[PDB]
Amino acid sequence: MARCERLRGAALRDVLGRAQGVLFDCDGVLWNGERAVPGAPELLERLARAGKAALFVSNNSRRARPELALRFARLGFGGLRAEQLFSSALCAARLLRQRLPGPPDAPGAVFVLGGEGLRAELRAAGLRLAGDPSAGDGAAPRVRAVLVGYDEHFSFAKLREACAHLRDPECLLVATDRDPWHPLSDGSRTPGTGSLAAAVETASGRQALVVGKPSPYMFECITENFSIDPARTLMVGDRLETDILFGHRCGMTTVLTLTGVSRLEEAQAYLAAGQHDLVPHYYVESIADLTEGL
Amino acid sequence: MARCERLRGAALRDVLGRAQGVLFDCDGVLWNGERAVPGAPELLERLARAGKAALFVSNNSRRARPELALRFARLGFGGLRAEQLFSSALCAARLLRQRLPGPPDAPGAVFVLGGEGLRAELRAAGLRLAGDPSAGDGAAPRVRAVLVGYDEHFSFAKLREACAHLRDPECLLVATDRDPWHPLSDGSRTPGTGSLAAAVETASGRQALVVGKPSPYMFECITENFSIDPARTLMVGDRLETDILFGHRCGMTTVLTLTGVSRLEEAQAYLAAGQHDLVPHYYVESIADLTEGL
Ligand SMILES: O=c1cc(-c2ccccc2)oc2c(O)c(O)ccc12
Ligand SMILES: O=c1cc(-c2ccccc2)oc2c(O)c(O)ccc12
Ligand SMILES: [Mg+2]
Ligand SMILES: [Mg+2]
Repeated sequence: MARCERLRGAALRDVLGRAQGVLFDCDGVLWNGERAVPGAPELLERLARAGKAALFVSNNSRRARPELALRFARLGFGGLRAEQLFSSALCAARLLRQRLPGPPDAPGAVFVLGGEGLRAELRAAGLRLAGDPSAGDGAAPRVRAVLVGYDEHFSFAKLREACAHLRDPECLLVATDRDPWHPLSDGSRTPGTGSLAAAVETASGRQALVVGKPSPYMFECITENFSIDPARTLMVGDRLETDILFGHRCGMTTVLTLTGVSRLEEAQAYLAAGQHDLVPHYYVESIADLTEGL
Repeated sequence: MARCERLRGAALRDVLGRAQGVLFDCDGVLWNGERAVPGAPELLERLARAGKAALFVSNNSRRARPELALRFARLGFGGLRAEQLFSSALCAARLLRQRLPGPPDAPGAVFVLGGEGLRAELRAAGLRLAGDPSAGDGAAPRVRAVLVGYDEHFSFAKLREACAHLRDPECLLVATDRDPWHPLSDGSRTPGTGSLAAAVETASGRQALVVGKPSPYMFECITENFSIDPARTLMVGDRLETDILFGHRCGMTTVLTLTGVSRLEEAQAYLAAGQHDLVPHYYVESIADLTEGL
């Protein structure tokens, strides 16, 4: 079982050599804020030269895929295809397209708590949004899902409206992710989707369907058009309760990097408590430590 | 132990006869919205004639005591003294006065998520509020508590500011109550303080000190200036997880009335699960059924 081993030396060469690809979390792993982790671009160049696949998975719903791709480029991660990038905004849009209730001749609408990147992904997946213009008649389409994402304009009034839609038990409640908070450059924090979802769940008495990590649905989304054997995929993340748990639920070897949210002492406390699904198989100080294994 | 018995007949006469007073929840018990429960004013008149004390305890922080007293009068509950009325706004103000950290020569301020009734109670207890004017110097007083109450103007920005104050581990986190939602006249619901507290707790990683029912602190607040033996006090409420649990924690005989939030079938499900602290000793269809026991 996972034992939180510092990955180095021959073990590092063997782990990377057997892996067919690496699935990276983004925030706290490749970068912090607008600062790339030193050595991270060089790791990705060496992985490619070694013929290993690289895929990326983020619970951040700020950027639709085109704006996410440009961010990778800007921070030194060249040569990437947009098809390698998976965010909770993209995967939430796809899940709603796959699962929205209602008849095909009278499609429903999604009431969205979230920002313009998230809304852009929803529309690109064909979803109609509550508040969008009504047809000439004026009869607004029925709301058949509430989607909670990172919403800098969250308000009591929006929370109460979500509850009104959720009075219909057939209306879905979906959340992009459950991350509770995110660190800012000065050591402060900003509230995360999980804090807003907690309010929506508590007021409505409903449990949300979570799209993002640690839900295995995110691995379904990533693998819809790319064949990756989870038994041959390394999952690299900074957050025990999202990235590492995700990896265990999907059957991947997990690596905690220490440049982000979770601390080594937390992983060790989970191991001492026997909570092995929150323990990484391996850790590194930063992902630059992986390059030597190639 | 509590067995959820319908209270009637000789048992009703004995239970009321042995009681020295009755502690009533307000919303869902005395009234629904702006409609008084039929017979409820007459019960309170008969209790007084019988020499039994009546006290009132609400988690609603909309009304400071003067506006709460006028509401009782308007709905037919005459002859009451404001000193009989205890809301989570009043008791939160008193708790903050008793527990606010900081030196006596440089008192702190309270960052409040809540409305004007709540703020009025805080000021009447001597508390200074974040955002109040600064002294001539301009140096704003340090925020030493965050208070979450029912906040119709809750926003992501206010949530993020609360988190900034809570970065100081000595800054208290207090909530007026944890009620998750409240029913409206048309069967919709409005979010409750517990939904907002859930967001604040989740984003900050803190657990709130809850003032209102089911916290026993509310019974400390009620009894500060009135001597009531809990062993001789009947607790009458409509909400299992707040009023009935409160009664059990304080050692009172509990009565569920069915004119409000909780349903008889819920109480029976808790009893079948052995969760006796959420089971009322007795129930009535409405508190008008108690009058015959006098
Ligand atoms: O999902 C989001 C996550 C974050 C985030 C902020 C700091 C560190 C890590 C993640 O910021 C966002 C944001 O600024 C938006 O406008 C919209 C969405 C998000
Ligand atoms: O604490 C409060 C509880 C409620 C409430 C609403 C419906 C049924 C029962 C309780 O409404 C409030 C309100 O409208 C305010 O403006 C301020 C505070 C509250
Ligand atoms: Mg991360
Ligand atoms: Mg009540």
